[PDB]
Order: sequence, then structure tokens, then C-alpha cells
Amino acid sequence: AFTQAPMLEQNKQLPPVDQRLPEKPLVIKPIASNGVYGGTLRTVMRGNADGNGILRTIGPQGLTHWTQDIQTVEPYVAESYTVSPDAMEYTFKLRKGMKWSDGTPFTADDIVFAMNDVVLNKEMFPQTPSAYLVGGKAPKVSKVDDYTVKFEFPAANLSFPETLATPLGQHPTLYQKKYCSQFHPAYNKNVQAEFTKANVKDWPSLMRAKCSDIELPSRWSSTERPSIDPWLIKEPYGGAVTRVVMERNPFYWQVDPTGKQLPYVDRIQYAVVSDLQAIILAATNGQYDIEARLLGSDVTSRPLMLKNQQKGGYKVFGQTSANANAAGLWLNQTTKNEKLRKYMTQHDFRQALSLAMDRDEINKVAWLGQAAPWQSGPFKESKWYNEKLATQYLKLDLAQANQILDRLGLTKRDSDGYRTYPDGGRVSLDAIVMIDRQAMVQTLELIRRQWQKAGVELVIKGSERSLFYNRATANDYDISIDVFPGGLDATLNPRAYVAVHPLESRMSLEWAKWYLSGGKQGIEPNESMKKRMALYDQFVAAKTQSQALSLFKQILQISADEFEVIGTVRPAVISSLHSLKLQNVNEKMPFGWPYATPSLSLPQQWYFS
Ligand SMILES: O=C(O)C1=C[C@H](O)[C@@H](O)[C@@H](O[C@@H]2[C@H](O)[C@@H](O)[C@@H](O[C@@H]3[C@H](O)[C@@H](O)[C@@H](O)O[C@@H]3C(=O)O)O[C@@H]2C(=O)O)O1
Repeated sequence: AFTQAPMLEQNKQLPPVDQRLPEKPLVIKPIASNGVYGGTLRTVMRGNADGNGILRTIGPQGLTHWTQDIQTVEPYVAESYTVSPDAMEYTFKLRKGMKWSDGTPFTADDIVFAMNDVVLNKEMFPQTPSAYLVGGKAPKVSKVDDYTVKFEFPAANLSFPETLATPLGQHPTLYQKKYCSQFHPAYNKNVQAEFTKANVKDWPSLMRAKCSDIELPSRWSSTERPSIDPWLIKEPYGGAVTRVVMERNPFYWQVDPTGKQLPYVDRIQYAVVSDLQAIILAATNGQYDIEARLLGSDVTSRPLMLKNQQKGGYKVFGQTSANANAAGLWLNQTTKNEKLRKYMTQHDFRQALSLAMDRDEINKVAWLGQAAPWQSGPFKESKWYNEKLATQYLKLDLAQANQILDRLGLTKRDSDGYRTYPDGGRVSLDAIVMIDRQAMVQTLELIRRQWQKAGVELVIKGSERSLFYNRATANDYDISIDVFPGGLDATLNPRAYVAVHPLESRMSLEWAKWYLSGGKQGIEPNESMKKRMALYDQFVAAKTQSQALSLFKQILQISADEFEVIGTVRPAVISSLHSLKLQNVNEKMPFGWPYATPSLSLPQQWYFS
């Protein structure tokens, strides 16, 4: 019936391929042509907390999957699903005979465990991941039969199929009950004895160490953790390693239109590189079969990238980024700097800071003129376009900026020429940045010089990714620089407009913590944010598309009125590459986190000619 990769003939112990596949495997139509088996996919990740590079290469294996044009989703791990007319009850039919990577059955037992015993367990997650919540309230997940599972939300949830296609929506398929139950007190009477083995002190830490989460490095650091991924870890991430190797999953659950069990490619090899510049040189020498993640936003190197295409044996292709802003200033409304906070919370202060910026210079210098000035709003083709949110305060007006700061009472000056607070102290903002992000650091250096003309001091504090996230969650920053999503993905990724993302809504993560705990932790936000949060809960629970359109447009307008985050430039074209020998890469796919790119292009059907 079906066939398998020749390298699998080398494992005597494997059942015949028809018995490893579901009775009805998901048939994957290829991007361009039917493929052939073999080869090793060479790509790259960074050394510091870059496990999402693996996830965005092999792809989240969720209940649904985006179409190539990201306009809709289709059943993926689920064979099919039905929705009740009121959008509250979702019933998923699973593929009979489907198996985990260890050969054991993948059934509704696994999805019910993942939801009820892990995701929805409040000791595991004191705040339930919001992907599964409606207005902060959880669904009831129940087994219908071995191959049918039901989600019952307490209100309409029109967007749940889209959520289930994003990386943060993939919990339902991430936890094998058999393996993970040994680390759960509800199942292992002796789970305590597992703590000393893993050097943890409680079972949630145990569960994270052994069974992982969406973005934890532990997801890729063991070989024994079962999954339904197209490739499995063989040489793990985590240690002081310079290379990660994944190998085809003999129990992968898909075929191509001729009946070949996928993936076509036998192995993936990630170079784990300590420094950016080395990635650039190896890429320009053709050492990577695909790179469409780390080098996409470095306009400085596309001349050499383009130049060495023929010598390196690769093709450069452009992608449209979903981000509204390539490098935006998240201003901390809950900055611990008491003197600064009195001005940070004033609209006109933030407006002055934006008017003192010269986005044409940033474009020219940091982006070789290939980006364009923008704040944080959706693009004009978006049904969510808001002119004010996109274009207010974009033109340099130093005189106007200085007049505002004068009017706010920052008219005293120190010996170096900077403005001071009325009661002493230089007007100074600390900006945290990831040191490996060259365009972002360069953006802050240009802004520092620009804001000096307004008598304001910007202080650059660079670190690797871990400490950068640690400082943010500690509320230890005045500014954080990173992308503003929303150009194309505003409802999937609304972090810049309302403080709902626990790690990335950095107008205040204490505000987000307040929202995500029902006001039990964190810092109560101001009236405009509490208003947007209430509207956001109404939007997620909207009964009709017209109500959802009205509600979310209200959120964007309030966000525009408030002007809480300051954009520099919307992204230039994303520069990606793949080997000329690598076939079936969708060179037209958009770029972005909610689609896990480049894995949106279905890497299980990439192949080498
Ligand atoms: O080289 C870069 O630094 C870079 C290239 C991308 O072209 C650019 O859009 C930007 O990627 C952002 C973000 O800076 C990067 O850290 C990563 O973040 C996502 C997600 O947004 C985060 O919330 C977290 O989940 O980690 C993710 C990850 O992939 O690690 O990717 C985004 C993006 O747009 O895809 O930086």
C-alpha cells in the first residue's frame, strides 16, 4: 500500500510501514513536485535560548494547520472537526491507528491528558495559557471515544481553529499521556522519587524538565520524550553543543500523493553558532540548505548574499513580514524609576520622544533605505487599518519635541546639556536590547544621538536573549526594543495594542500579569488599558464577525489615542535563502511567528534533487 524511506530498511525492529501509519494518513500535496527520499538538511540556530529555531524548522504539529496563503486553516493532526452553530463546542476526529514516535497509540486519551492534566492544571500553569481561554475562562475538554475529543467553551470562540494552527496553540498534541504521566502526581504515587533524578523540587518543575512546554529548551534536550514530529532529536540541544541532529520519525503520520511516508529528507543538522557574523559567512558560503529566520532582517548583508548566490549554490527569495514594525520602542508604563514614571505616563512626553526621532536616518543607515517609517498599526491592505495608529508623529519635529518637554517642566539643564527633572537627575531612559540583533542595536545608537538633540539620554543595555527576557519579566527596564506585530497578524498577535502577552506586551508586563490573573497579581492598569482589556475579552467571545470587527477596531483606536509604543520602521523585505538543490520551498509564503515560518511551507515535503 504505502512505502517508506530506504534508510528505514536498516532497522530490523520496525513493523511494516502500513502498520506504523494511520489507517488513513494525511496526504500532503507538494508545493511544486513529488519528491524523492534522502539527504541531510543543514541549517542554523544560535547558542542562547534559540530552541524556537527548531520549532520553526520542523513545524508545530497542531490539530489544524495554516494554508499556504494563511487566510484559513485545515484539519491537520485531526482528521476533521465539527463546530456547533454557536461556535462554543469543537469536536475533533482523530486519525485511527496514528502512533507516537515510540510506536504507541496516539488517541483522545493523549489530548484529554494534555488539556486537563497539564494545560488546565493550575499548579502546572497558575495562569492557563490564554490560547485556550475565552474572556479568561477555560473550556471543558472531554473524551468522546478513543478517537474523538470535545472542547466546550463557555462563550463563542470563532477564532479557535486559527489559534490551534499557531505555535502557542499546540499544547493539545504535545504530551504523550503514557510517558508524561510518570511525572504527574495524579498518576505516579511515587512522583517524589523523580525529583532528585531531575534536580528539581516540585512536580511542575519536573514536568517542565521532562515533558517541556512550547518554548522551553527542554523540548529539544532529550531523546526519550515522545512526539508526533516529522523528525526526532538524536543529538540534543541544551548542553555546550555546537550541533543538533534530528532524524526522521519512523511513525510519522503523513504520505505524499504516491503513498511515500514523509518526510522526504532523512535528517536535519543545526549548527549551533555562538555569534552572528559567523552565520552570515557560512550562509554566504552556501553551508546552509535553508536559512529563513535569523538573517532575514539584516539588510547590511544582502549585497553579499545576492552576490554569492551562484558561488554558494543557493537562491535568495524575499518574504513579506507580518510585523508592523521591525524595531519598536516598548515604553514601560510601570518603570520603577519614580521620577521618570511621572513623565513616561504622559501622552505628550511619549509624543515628544517620537517627534525627536529621525526615521529617515534610521531607514538610511540601519536599513540601507529599504524599510520605511511606520508606527505600530496594521498595514493599509488590512481590514484593521487605522491611519492614526500607523502614521501619527512620524516626521521629525525637534522644535516641537523641545517645546513639549519645556511645557512638561523639564527645563533645567545639567553641565553636559541634558534636561533634568525639576528636583534633580538627568532625564534618562534605559533600553534593553539583544546584543546579537545588529539592526536593533544600531537603531538605538542612532536614537541616542537624535534624542540628545532633545536633551534626553538613552542608555543602551545589551544582553543575550535569556537575560533580556529575565529583565523584562522583572519589570527592570524603561524601554525594550523588539518587533511590533500587527501589520498582517493583528488579531493573532495583538501584543502591541493591549497588554495581554505575558512576556511581550512590554508597555507593562505587570499590567499583563494583572490581566492574566484576573486582577489578582501584577499592577492594575490605567483606565484606557482596562477598557481595552474588557473590549478584548468581548472580542474573543464575539458572537458575530461584525461585532468582532467593531470591538477590535475600538481597541486599535484607543491604542492610537494613547500612543504607548513608538515604532521606527516597518520591515524591509525579508531576505531568505535555500539551496538550489532543495525543492518544494514555498518562496511566496509570508514571514511570521504565528505561522512558525519557515515551517509554514511543510518541511516534511522539502526534498533534494
Ligand atoms: O534576526 C532577527 O533578530 C529577527 C529576524 C526576523 O526577521 C525579525 O522579524 C525578528 O524576529 C522576531 C523576534 O525578534 C524574534 O526574537 C522571534 O520572536 C518570536 C516571537 O515573536 C517571540 O514572542 C518568541 O515567541 O520567540 C519567537 C521566536 O521565533 O524565537 O521571531 C520574531 C518574528 O518576527 O518571527 O528578529
